[PDB]
Amino acid sequence: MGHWSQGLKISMQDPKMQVYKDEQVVVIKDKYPKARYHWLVLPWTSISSLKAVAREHLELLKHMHTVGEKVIVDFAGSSKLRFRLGYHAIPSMSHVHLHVISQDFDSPCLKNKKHWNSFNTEYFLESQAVIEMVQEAGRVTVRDGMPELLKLPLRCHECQQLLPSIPQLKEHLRKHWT
DNA sequence: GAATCATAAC
Ligand SMILES: [Zn+2]
Repeated sequence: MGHWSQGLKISMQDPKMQVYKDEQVVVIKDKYPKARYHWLVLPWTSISSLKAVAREHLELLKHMHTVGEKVIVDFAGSSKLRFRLGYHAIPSMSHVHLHVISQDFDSPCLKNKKHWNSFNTEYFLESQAVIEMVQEAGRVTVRDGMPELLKLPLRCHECQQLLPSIPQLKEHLRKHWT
């Protein structure tokens, strides 16, 4: 350990970082949030990747989903913000993590095309879809072509308009806040 | 000049 890819693991242990906790999972704030509200849900049981998912994890997934929603209500109930819950198709960090993220995407840590695409393309597998996928197939189906999705031209998730750069995309999103 | 991209990080 000490390796950056182990980061999350260390952070889940730290009580200070623990936003929520129960016998199955733990919820922490994303250290480099891509929105005003960005949490990660992590299971205590070590699971490497989604490629290692079978029906025995089904309930756990559902739990993770549930907890996610609860976090919203508990820490963003006063918020009018839309939320999405899902996983990245190809994760960089070890240990599976559910993204719970507000759809404002108002954050200085959202810096490049890869970030934006990671949250606003098929690369972002919604939790619900994943859950049904396991229920129906007992396995997670990942369509090929994921890395390329990260290179697609910037497009607003709100008005579906094309944008030429991150600064411009941000300036554009600013006005959707109202 | 500004933003993006490519690559290393000892
Ligand atoms: Zn828009």
